[PDB]
Amino acid sequence: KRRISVKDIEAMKSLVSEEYSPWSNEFTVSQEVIDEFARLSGDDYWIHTDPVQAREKSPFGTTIAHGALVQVLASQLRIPLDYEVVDFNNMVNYGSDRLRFPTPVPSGCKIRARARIKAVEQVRSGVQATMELNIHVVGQDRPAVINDLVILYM
Amino acid sequence: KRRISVKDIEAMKSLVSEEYSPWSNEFTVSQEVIDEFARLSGDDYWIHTDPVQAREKSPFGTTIAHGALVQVLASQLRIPLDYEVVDFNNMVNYGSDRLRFPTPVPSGCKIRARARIKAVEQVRSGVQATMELNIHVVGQDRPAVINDLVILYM
Ligand SMILES: [Cl-]
Ligand SMILES: [Cl-]
Repeated sequence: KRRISVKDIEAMKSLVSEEYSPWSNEFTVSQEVIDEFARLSGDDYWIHTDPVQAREKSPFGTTIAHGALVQVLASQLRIPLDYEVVDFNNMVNYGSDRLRFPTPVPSGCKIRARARIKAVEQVRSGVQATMELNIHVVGQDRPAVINDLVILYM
Repeated sequence: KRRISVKDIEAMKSLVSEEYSPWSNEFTVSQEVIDEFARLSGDDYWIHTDPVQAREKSPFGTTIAHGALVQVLASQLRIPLDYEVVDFNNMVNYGSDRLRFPTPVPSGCKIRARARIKAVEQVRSGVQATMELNIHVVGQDRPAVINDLVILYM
């Protein structure tokens, strides 16, 4: 893989690109996953946890996954990148600059994700790289979760 | 508890405050909780899951919780508000405009949260309010999670 040093600022900035990575592997968001997240988080809203009622009453025709559940299931998905950042002492998940849930993930559907570097800035503590992560229902062109992840290189 | 009508934008805008609500109840972020989130999300980084290696090699001297784990545990924390928004048909968790993890939650520590309304805007769909949510280790003045929630009253 191409190697980019966090010390070579102008090289880090070249990674800013509008084209997304290839797709990642696929993960099934089962009702069992949804129910476990509901108990772990405390969010047991019926549109996520009540299949019988959601079939009859939900705008979506079935239960759907929590937005924040799909967000954290990104760690099940390996995004293939053709490059590798090096020459940092440490790498940190600094949070996010944007979280959106444009479309729902129906219970039982698979998700996959792709990404691109949306911005690169030098901060006091190092280099902040913003990676736009899009998580989709497999076969759905509109994202279900958008996450402008902020990575801090130190 | 006062009632603010989503049809009265001057009354909605008057919720904007630099001061936070009272504290919520407390919740224990045990190693068992951290381990389960590791399995559910797929994030098994040793700083969260490996006490022994953490004791000797972790910059924190022990395991800590995933930032996104503390984030989703907000649904365990009931924030007492002195008001209630009404006169809407639907409320939507539209996402977030800022997520940060300023300080870590050591395994076995308790957390609690408070919040304030950061901004209120009229939108085509209805009224957008940004609520700053702060989740802390009980007794720590620095937040462990900052989450600027975006709420859409339709
Ligand atoms: Cl590239
Ligand atoms: Cl920042």
